[PDB]
Amino acid sequence: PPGGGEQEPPPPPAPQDVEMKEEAATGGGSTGEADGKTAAAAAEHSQRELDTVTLEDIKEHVKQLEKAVSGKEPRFVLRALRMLPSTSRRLNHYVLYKAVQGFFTSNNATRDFLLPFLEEPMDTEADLQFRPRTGKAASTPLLPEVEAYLQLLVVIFMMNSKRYKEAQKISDDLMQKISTQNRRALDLVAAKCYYYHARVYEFLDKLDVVRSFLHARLRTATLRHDADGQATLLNLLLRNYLHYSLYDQAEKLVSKSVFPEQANNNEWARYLYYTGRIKAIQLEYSEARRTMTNALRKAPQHTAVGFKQTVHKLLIVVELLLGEIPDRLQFRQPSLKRSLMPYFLLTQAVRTGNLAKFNQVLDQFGEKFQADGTYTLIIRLRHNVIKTGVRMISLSYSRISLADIAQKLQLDSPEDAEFIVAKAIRDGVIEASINHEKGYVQSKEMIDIYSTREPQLAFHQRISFCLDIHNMSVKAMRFP
Amino acid sequence: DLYSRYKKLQQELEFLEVQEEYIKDEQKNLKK
Amino acid sequence: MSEKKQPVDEDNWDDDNVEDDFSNQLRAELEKHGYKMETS
Amino acid sequence: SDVNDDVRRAAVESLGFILFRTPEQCPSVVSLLSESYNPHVRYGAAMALGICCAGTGNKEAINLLEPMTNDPVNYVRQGALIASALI
Amino acid sequence: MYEQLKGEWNRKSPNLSKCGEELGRLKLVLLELNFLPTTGTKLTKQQLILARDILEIGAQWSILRKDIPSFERYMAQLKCYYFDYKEQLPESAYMHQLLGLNLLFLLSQNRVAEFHTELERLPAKDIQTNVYIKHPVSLEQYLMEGSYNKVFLAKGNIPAESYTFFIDILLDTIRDEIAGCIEKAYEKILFTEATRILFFNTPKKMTDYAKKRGWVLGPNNYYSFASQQQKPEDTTIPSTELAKQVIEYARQLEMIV
Amino acid sequence: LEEGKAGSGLRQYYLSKIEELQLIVNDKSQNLRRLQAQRNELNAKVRL
Amino acid sequence: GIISLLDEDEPQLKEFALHKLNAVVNDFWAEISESVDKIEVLYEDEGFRSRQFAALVASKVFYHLGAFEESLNYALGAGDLFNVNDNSEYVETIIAKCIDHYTKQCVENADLPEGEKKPIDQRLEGIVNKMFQRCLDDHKYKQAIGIALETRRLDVFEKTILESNDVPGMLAYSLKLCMSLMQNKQFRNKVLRVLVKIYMNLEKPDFINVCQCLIFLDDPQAVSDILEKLVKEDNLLMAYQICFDLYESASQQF
Repeated sequence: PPGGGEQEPPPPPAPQDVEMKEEAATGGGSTGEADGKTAAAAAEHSQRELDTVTLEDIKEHVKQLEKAVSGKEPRFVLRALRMLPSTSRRLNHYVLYKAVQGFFTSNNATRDFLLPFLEEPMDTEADLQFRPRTGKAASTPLLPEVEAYLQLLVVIFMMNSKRYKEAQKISDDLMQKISTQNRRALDLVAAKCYYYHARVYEFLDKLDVVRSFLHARLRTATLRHDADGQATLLNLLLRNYLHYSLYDQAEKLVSKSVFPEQANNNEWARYLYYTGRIKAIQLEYSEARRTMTNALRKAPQHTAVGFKQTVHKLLIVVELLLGEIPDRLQFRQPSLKRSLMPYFLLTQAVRTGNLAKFNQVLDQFGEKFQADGTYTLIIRLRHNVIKTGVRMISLSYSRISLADIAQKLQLDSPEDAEFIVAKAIRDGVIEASINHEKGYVQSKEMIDIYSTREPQLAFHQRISFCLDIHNMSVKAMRFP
Repeated sequence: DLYSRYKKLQQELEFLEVQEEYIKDEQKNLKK
Repeated sequence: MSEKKQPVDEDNWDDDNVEDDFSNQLRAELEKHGYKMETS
Repeated sequence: SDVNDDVRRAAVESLGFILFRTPEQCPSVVSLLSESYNPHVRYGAAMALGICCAGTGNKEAINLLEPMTNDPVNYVRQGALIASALI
Repeated sequence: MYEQLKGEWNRKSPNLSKCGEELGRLKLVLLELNFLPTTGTKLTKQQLILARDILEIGAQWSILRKDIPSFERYMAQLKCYYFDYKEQLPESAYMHQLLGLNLLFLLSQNRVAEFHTELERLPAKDIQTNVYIKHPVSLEQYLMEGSYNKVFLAKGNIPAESYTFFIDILLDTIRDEIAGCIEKAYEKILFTEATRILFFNTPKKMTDYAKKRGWVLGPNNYYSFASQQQKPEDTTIPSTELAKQVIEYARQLEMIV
Repeated sequence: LEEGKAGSGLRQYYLSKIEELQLIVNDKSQNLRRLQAQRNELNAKVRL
Repeated sequence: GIISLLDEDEPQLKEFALHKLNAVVNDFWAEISESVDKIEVLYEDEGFRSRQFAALVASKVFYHLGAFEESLNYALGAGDLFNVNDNSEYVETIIAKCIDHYTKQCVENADLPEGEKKPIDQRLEGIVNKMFQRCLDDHKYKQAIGIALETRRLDVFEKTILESNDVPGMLAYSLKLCMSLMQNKQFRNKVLRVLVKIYMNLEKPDFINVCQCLIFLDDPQAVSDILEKLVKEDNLLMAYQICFDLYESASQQF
């Protein structure tokens, strides 16, 4: 009380007011945009949703006593908002419920009274007119309730708040959907609630009911219109299958599902990581590494997000598999710098033909290699080491004997030296030929590029692609 | 009022598909 | 902006190249020059 | 497409004879043709706006014809004054 | 109802009336109740014990009778039974033998894409123990390294049975690739090259390549047919398609008009 | 239900159909206003 | 699972497969695409009597893939199991494609009255009039009158306006729809000549709209017949009115 009690009056009063005016003016701005000019493509629905991800999760984490988050439910318990005097009667109440809470105390939450703070706010003459207002005011208690992590009759209060909000979501898409279109708001609320519906299960069990409900919501979607609804519901259906053992259900999912080319640079980073993980495991490597690259160079405007740490983590693993030497010292950035020691030590022994060190690196860091999720190297790196040595010789030399390469690769068998290079040419490691007479392994023809149409094939991929950059940039720029 | 609006949304669609056509056509001849 | 993941957190001019440290075998060039000459 | 100025007038003057039943399209198509480069297409757009909307207080056609009477070319001012008198 | 649980299985199975009686046994279990909800209630888990046991013996009968489309069929019935939402029904000892039969059959089909996408449901059952799963992933490791000799020295090394129908398809899927790797621009080699590239000291196997394919043994010399064609001269096929590629540029340097 | 069970039987045929007639007009309005102002750029060049 | 069962040839096992097909088809997605290929080739030889469930789940998977014609060819081929359903998110989309397939057929067949018409299934029109009875019983007849003009069918149009719902109002809502908006003139007279049917045999002489419609048509001799009847019944009140409207509206040669 002498030390921290003086710092108790300054935190409530001004952030209680300035946050409430922002969400009410935007909530009033969402109202006028819902009432007229529903073309809200560049409107404040996005930036307010960009606020609700960032600010409300890093500013407040508890229910904010002296009536800041706990006081919004007795503030919003008495709302009708139907007729123009009835709204102005409620507009009289908006000033009065803030003035009493701003002066004095009104109604306190003691972490148990969530049932009077969720039914009577849904009740007491509420309507269907202000649907994002009812959508946000039901989703705003979802953040501090999970973030408290107290676990004393809290899961069923989460479970009731989900099933209520999911019942409110069905009543919007089916009943009176004329010019409301809250899908830009209701998608991320569906994403954030399922994260909590998974993690709270993941404290205790699995999740199967969350996905059978997710197949139904995707079934009743996908027929109307695809505007980031089908995009975000796809990855939630795909992240769980990648979380468990099965890959076949994800494989048939990624097979036939066309895309709306509209996900606002937030799902494109995520999805191109998942399908790059899928094409890695069914051994389609060249298409995998380029779309693993495409997600990484998409949005580098993140500070230790973990995702940029993870898509970078798999990208150096797969470029070892193609023998395409992922950058031997460029991947120490100030962002990660610590998730490279199990991998800079890995690519060291992969580069040389050493195995006793490579077995030492693998056995020492095997606990790390299982935890992160890339323990699919155990079968795929013994192939890489034995093909790295024959690739280095075929790149350096031009005409080597089979006895000379068999002693160079510490193999001690000049009878399967023909077998290694036969598998090298069959797998496409190097283009060469073996003369089965006395051990002639010759290289290719004299390299001529500029005289056999090869600059045309590279340039034709460039012309048609960069005019497509132009045609996409023309059909985005003009607005009223 | 569920059928009278439905034809009006077509006529606003069909006029606008014409109104996007000739302005797009005019821009060729205006370059000449 | 979380993406539902986890974070864990010359020599210093932000330089290197592909090898730069790969060779360490005897790496002094007084011996490697000298051993080569005496084997002749 | 055509290059004679007379046929370009009689093309754009024919908008009023075909769209007089719906006055909600004649300001939508004249307003971008009444700012052309030659006076003839600006002229025939002005008379089409008057003969489309006969006796309705539009305030949009009157908005469109307000710079039409303020033009240096003499006869395109003439067609603005007649179309203002018709509306 | 409890009809021929363990008949002639421990010693021999020469009869085919067992197969139709098992088929009538496969009728009655599915006529009892469906395995589709599968929530709880250990009573209906008792008939899930019996239904998975009568198909594992049906899988052992199917591999014994030289039947390829059934061995994938009864395994798909079992693998869909291992796919349970609420997985229960404690550990049967025939499970680790059964996945080794499936994974080696999948390695024998020349399915390298399906081989690795199956290997996720076993957390630590690949390295520490479980030689039934360790033997194919050691074998697949041998095919990727390039040691044909290590493949066939381990061919006479099986935990339980002889793996007879699995190694013979494995013998089939290698030699045609070896025949596919030697049928090249090569003209002639002596018998000692087929002693090294191919195998044993004059069996009926070299007759099989002589009766099916060429490789005619004459005066101690084989003769593999070989030729090559020649085509740098055709500027004409990059004449038509390049003219298409140049116009579709100039088609698209305009036309958003 | 005289209106409740029938909201997804006969009225849903119209309300789920007008949305395509609503969004395409809303989408091509972005496209129509593109072509007009591009025409207003080149027409301002030729007159001057 | 079900793929293993459909590789055998007992109809008692076919019944237990289709029972699992239509149950979890929302979960079991295009993994079943190999099995449906075995459904389609075995659809040509029906053999057993459970081809309705086979045609049902064939539409269920082709909708999830996105095939719309083959979803409708097997919606019609299904039969009684397809017709009995009316409460699903699935059943409402495929009848919406069916009316769309029907109304683009009749407008196509409206251009050729002289022979060469396309053959019309009875099962597609089995759900057209079934939905019309749903439109009658719902008591919202604006829904009923909207499809009745988009179907290019006249006696279902006559049946709605003859019904005692809102006899002047719904009829005047129908005339305001046809007088204001119309593009094709081929059925314009056909809608016009069936309007003047209902004014004749309704209850009462109201000979102002028939003379209004016959000005819109070309009936010189049919106006002169009913004007003689107005004088014959000693009715010169509205006859004096209607000749001025005939003078004011129509100008010459009529």
